[PDB]
Amino acid sequence: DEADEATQKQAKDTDKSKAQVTYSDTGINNANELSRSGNVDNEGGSNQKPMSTRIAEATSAIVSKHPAYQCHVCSAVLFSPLDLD
Amino acid sequence: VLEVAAGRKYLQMENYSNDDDDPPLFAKDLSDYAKAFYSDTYEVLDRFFWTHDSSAGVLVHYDKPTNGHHYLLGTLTQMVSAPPYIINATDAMLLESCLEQFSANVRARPAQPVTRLDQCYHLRWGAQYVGEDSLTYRLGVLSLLATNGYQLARPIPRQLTNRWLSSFVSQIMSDGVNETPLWPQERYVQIAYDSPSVVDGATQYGYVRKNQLR
Amino acid sequence: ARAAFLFKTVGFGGLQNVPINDELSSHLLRAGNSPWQLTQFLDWISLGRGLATSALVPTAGSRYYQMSCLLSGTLQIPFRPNHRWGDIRFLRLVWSAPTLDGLVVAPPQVLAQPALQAQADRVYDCDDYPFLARDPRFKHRVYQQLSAVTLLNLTGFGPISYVRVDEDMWSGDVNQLLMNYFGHTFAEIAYTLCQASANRPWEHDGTYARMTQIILSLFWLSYVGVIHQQNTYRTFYFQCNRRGDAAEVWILSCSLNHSAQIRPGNRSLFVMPTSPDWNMDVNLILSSTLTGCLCSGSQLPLIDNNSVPAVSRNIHGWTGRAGNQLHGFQVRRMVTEFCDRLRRDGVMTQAQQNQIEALADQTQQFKRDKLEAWAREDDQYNQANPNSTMFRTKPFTNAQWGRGNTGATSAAIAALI
Amino acid sequence: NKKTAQLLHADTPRLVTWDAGLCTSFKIVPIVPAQVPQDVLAYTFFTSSYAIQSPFPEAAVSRIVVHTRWASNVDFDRDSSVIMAPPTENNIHLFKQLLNTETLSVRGANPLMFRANVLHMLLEFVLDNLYLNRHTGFSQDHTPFTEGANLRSLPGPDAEKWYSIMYPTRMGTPNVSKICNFVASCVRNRVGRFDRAQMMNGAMSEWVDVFETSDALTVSIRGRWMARLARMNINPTEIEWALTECAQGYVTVTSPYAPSVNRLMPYRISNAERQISQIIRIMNIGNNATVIQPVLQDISVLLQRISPLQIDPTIISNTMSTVSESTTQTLSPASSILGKLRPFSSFRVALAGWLYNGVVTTVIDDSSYPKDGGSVTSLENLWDFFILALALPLTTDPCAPVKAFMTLANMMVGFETIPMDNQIYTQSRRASAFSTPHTWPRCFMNIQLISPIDAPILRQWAEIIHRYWPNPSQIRYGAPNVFGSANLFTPPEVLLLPIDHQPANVTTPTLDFTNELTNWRARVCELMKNLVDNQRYQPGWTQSLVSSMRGTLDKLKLIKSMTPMYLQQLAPVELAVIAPMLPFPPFQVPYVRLDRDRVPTMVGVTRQSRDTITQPALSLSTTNTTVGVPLALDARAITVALLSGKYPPDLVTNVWYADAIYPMYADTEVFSNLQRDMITCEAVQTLVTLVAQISETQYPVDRYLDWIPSLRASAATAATFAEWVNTSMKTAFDLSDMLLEPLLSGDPRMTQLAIQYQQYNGRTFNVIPEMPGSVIADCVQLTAEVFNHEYNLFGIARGDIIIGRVQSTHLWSPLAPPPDLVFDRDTPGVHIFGRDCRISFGMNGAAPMIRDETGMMVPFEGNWIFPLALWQMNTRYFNQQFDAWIKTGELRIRIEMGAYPYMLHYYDPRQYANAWNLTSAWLEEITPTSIPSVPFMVPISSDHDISSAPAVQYIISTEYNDRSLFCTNSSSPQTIAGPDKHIPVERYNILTNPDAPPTQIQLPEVVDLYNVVTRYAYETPPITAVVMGVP
Ligand SMILES: [Zn+2]
Repeated sequence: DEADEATQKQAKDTDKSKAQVTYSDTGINNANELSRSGNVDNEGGSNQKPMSTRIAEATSAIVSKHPAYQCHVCSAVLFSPLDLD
Repeated sequence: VLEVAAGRKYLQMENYSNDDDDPPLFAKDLSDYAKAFYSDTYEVLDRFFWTHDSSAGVLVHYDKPTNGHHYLLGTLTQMVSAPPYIINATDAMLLESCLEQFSANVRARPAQPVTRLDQCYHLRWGAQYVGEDSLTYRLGVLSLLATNGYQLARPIPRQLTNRWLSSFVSQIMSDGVNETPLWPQERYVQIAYDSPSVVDGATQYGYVRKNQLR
Repeated sequence: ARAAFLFKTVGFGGLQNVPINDELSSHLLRAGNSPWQLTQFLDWISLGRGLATSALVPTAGSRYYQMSCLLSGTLQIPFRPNHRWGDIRFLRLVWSAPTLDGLVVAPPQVLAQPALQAQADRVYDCDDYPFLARDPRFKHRVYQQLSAVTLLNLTGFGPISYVRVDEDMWSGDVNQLLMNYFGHTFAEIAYTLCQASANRPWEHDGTYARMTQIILSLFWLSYVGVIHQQNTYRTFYFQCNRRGDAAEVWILSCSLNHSAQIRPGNRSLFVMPTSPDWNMDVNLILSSTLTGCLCSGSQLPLIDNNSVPAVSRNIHGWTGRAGNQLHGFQVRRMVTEFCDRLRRDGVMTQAQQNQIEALADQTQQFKRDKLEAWAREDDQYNQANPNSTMFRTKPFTNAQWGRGNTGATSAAIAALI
Repeated sequence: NKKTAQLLHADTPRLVTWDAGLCTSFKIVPIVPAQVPQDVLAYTFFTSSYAIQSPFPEAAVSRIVVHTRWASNVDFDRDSSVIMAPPTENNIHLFKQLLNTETLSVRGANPLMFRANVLHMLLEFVLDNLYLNRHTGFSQDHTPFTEGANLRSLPGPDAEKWYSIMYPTRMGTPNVSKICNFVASCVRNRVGRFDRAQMMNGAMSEWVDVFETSDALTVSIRGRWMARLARMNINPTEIEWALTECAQGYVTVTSPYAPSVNRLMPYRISNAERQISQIIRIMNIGNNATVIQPVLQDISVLLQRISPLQIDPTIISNTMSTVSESTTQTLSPASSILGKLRPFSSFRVALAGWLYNGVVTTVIDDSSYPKDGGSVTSLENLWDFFILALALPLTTDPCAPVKAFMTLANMMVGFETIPMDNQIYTQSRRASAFSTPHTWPRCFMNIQLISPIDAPILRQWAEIIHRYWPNPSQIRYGAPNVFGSANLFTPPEVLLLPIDHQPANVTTPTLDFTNELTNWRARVCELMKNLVDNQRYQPGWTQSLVSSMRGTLDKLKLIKSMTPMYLQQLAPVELAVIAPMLPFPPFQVPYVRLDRDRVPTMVGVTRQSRDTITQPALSLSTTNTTVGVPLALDARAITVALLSGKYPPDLVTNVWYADAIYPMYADTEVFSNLQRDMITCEAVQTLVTLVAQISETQYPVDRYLDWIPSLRASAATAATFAEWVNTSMKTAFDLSDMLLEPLLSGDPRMTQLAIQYQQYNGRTFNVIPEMPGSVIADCVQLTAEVFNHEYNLFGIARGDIIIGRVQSTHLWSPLAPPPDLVFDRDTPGVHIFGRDCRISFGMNGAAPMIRDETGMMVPFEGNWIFPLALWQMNTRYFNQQFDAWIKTGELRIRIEMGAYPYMLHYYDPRQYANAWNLTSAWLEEITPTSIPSVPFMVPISSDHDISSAPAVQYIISTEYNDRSLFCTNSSSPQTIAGPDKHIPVERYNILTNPDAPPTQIQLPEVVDLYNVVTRYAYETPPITAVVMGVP
């Protein structure tokens, strides 16, 4: 998807409906290519349920309750004596 | 592997008439009677036939392969020249060669060289289509005998004729049993311990001399 | 390029008959009816992802053995000089057809007559049996197994494996294929190679034939610690997160950090575990099994008669007069050889080693108590049922448990590079 | 047509399935609530009073129960669950679901059907658990209950509950409660994630091993299931190669080269498996033409779409418009031939037929031969001959040659005569009748019998047939490293052809007459031309008609048709390139030319055996059902094809095919089919293995349920059983078509698969396939082996029962009675009762007496032994005569049952309780067809001194059967009165014994309820997704 996005913007940058240079549908078979997505966490798990939500549910089972001008240096020209200093 | 078409060996003339006294042509006078498969090593030819029909029978000349190592696959054409039989290229080729050796075995002189020591074609692959009662089988026996040095008690004319072949085949197919100790094996060529032949000493592959076979 | 197809049946552990009875056979043929159990074995064993056990088959190494016995028995029927296949039984079993496609219960008239009196340590040549000699493919598929058998029956020890190193093997196609296995376990890989082998038997210097050989080396070179994430073989190396554990799991992986320089040339040797605890190590077994598939089409170097028992010497295609020697080793000890080595390269701490060794100890302790105990159970049975004597697992002796050559072969392997 | 469809596209089984829930099939349930609040332990003692979530039930009594996937959360429901209810409710309905169609009572079930039922039950127990354990995700523990372990998260809301049933070692241990005690004694470190395979930074873990609740059994099942699939896995490159090899180069696809993320793509199966299904395949079609025809038509089209050859009849008409002739003539060779040709379907079909001559033999339709036979005096008939001569050789009919011969012989009658064989197959018999070898006339094989003087033409025609009939050949196809090989009688990769194939060396064709079939046309014409110029035939035609006839024949000979060329150079390839994609792979039998000795005369398949024959190879010859049918084609059409073939102007084979084939290789239907075959075979073996448990087969096999009774099974009960096994399989794999139906014919007790064909000379060829394994089968037999121990957990009790009065205050479990109360056949002074048993009434005060088994007559008192059946066959009479003595008298009977379903009734120990009413009903409701669950009255265990009171019992068991019991007063500190049972440590070995390896199980003697589970996360992409083609 990111590839398509790119090649598609490539088009808009060159004011054409079809991009001449493309980052997708190249002769190359990049079938194994991976992109970072918000689908996985840092422990190789699925973010199907947010880390915070897991942590919550996980602790919720362990709970208990109570019982019942001019510049000769660089040659730049100025206009104010103050602009000079 | 290189598939090379086997060309005609005999070219029939006009006078030919399948006469008793006409010479047998062992089907080698027709279109395609066999297909040859050349390579520079048997291990490969063998593996080649893993994926290739061999029902017709595959012959091999382990002695001096007429042009390099190769296997011969018989076609489905046939020889009718010798009645009342109908021989298949494979059977035919076997037959012609077999007789050729049986002949050489007699004119064998120690100082006189011959083209090949063993002229018999040996059946290497496709024996599962041939029964213990088929000509194709008995020919294997005869071929073996001939290789090992047996001689026909019968006189073999210098020039063959259909009537003769017809007769011979007729004997081969009559009742009786194999009185010798030789039986056909695809595996390799068996050479009796006390056999005169010396092929095993002139080739590096194909023959095996059994010490306990006398 | 192999030309001689011989195999060796198993020998009796001092018994009067092949160490297997009806109760045991019925158990093997439970779901499959063929004696060529490779497939059916690979299922039970379960990707060696946990200790596999049963009532009649307590360990993988047990089923491997039993499988061997069944073949050693039944096969003696069609291999009799006359080559008859369905005229006699072997414990109520008879062959389904000349093409040895399966075993079934004997017809009444055959159960009525006596069984075949199998013998021990026999060596046969496939090409002696017509049906095997006439259909090469059939032969090659089956030999793959008879070999794995032979590789277990040559000595009273564990399954032999063949380790080779040779940069010339690495070709284009090989490189292309190998990369796919990145991430799979040794088992997971072996499993497929086996199947692919059975369908289309490998050639002499074939693509599969080579890669499989390469995998084996990669495994072993890593099992010993010569290669690792910081010193790879062309970036490849097998990883194990829990070395020592009862059920090890090795993963083929990558690393660009370094690639050890390899000496040109071709080098190879044979290895084999000598300690009884192999009956519980799926990798050590599959490793043999694979070198087994290798044998169908390739002729390995001969094995020096002096390394094997009398009975199995001068076996035309296997043991010879001046061959290579077998390098044995104790499983436990190797573990240390493994650690020591890594620690010397500076990738493992002393603390880590201790932590491993410790476990590795606990593991052996377990595996032994069990094996010995089951062993006893067996004798206990054999005394009570003298007509159906057997062995759920290949017999071993107190001596087998020692080190002996473990270190010697540990370096032998390390020398392949 | 139901079959027809299944050949072209069979429902593909649903192999890959995932489970994100717990891998367990047993659940602990509360039977009798906890004793809280109470008069002794203040409520402030029990954990439950603080809302603490416990790993196990907090109750006076808890038992284990079977309930497949009660915790599972899957993607696909295999709708084959096994759900039991707490032992305090009736479960009878699970053991009467099969052969109890004759069982009247609803509360009852027929015992002789028990084994059958139990068996099928186990089968579903397996089927319903065939999933892959999916990996979800974790979260580090933010509390100190565990040392920062990673706890796995289940999906779905209302999840916080699981985290406590999941990990018991996580609970706190403040109490001295039976529960805390257990927990407290477990190793701390074995919880949460255990190990993982992280390969890509920022991707999922390939798999993870983890500790958590589960059951060793179902874990093992799933373990081997994954094991079996793992073997079928293939990778992109293997597929690249495979496909590439099949296409013969015309199509090129690609696989990537780089680190993947592990993909599970099960497709590789053993050749064996392919052959076995190819036989089943053949089976259900043999003899029924209308099933195979549509298959050919399909391939017919496929060809038309890919072949560059086009038939254009105008070719014949053009060359014919230049034939020289006179207008004053009566006949027109030119015209007549056109009107006879009436210038396709039949052509393309005939080719397809070459691939299945195993079951289908194409033949020229009778309608294509002259009605009366024809006469060489009829120009019309001469063209008729022509048409036939040109077509015959394209049919698979092994008798074509003889027909091509006779076809002319029939017209020559009276003109030229030959020596036929006998008086029936005479020289005038319709040529189309010589359909079998036994008919080939002597003179046809021994040409010499045909007089070169009295029958010159006829002879020459024969010499031609002999020397010029096409020579069969072959071509290699397919790629078995991935697809295995369906070939049966031929070698793998071999595809036979009834024609000589000489590959073309160029890509830019040009008319070529150096073809096998081109000569054939030539010869045929030359013959005709000779028949005309025959000194004794030519005088009957006007000198002009001859010239015309000749001219025409020449134009036919020299016609510029491409067909013959195409047939020799391209056709063979096209076929080879298609073969691998067909749903129903080729099935051939050698094409022999004129070697009649080798003509196929029969092909048959077996799927059963005979009497006492157990070896396939022996019963094959006499238990096969012949297969095959003829399909007729139109000679007319076929010829027109051979006469007007034409290639596109600027054709370039190497390009053309590259376009034409590409799309065909974007149809992965092939791969799908493999998976089907895979199942078809699992189904078969699963049948034999189960069937062999209720009946006697020819296969070696385990046996563990022999103690559960079962009726004497007839070939009928056998089939009925099979039918269920069948259904369940389809249901679990979501199949709607056939499977096992082909084999179900009549009796399945001797199923076996094999096929054979036979030559004319009588030589036969057998093919017995090697049965590959079966995971399904092995798994059933596994759970069966476990059932043999954990039987109580499945609601089944083992042994017998003893109906007798036993009153006391004691508190033992009737399911674990005290020894001295039970007696058996070998106990002293016990009376056994057999068949001849009868009863002689009492008189004048005397006592009545029943007859012994040895012929002794005893009074109604003492200890008797009755085999259940005996009572069933006399319920009324017995209940009437004995009940009274059992209740208040001194009679005690032991009914022999073997196995039986049981139901529990708990009671308060401090109050009187008499179980008669319960057992009275049982006895009274026994029938020669049914029995209701045996009822037991057991006491409620207590955790504090309690008074005592009498209790009258009548039924107890013969051996322990209280294994179903998990724990008593689980939340109290100790059980003081009644059966006391602490949490079964044996079941939590990995946790209770520190010296045990994490990966150790205890099957088949004990099912651990907490093990190490391996959860995968492999991807299952569609082939088209990783293997890409290059258009
Ligand atoms: Zn400035």
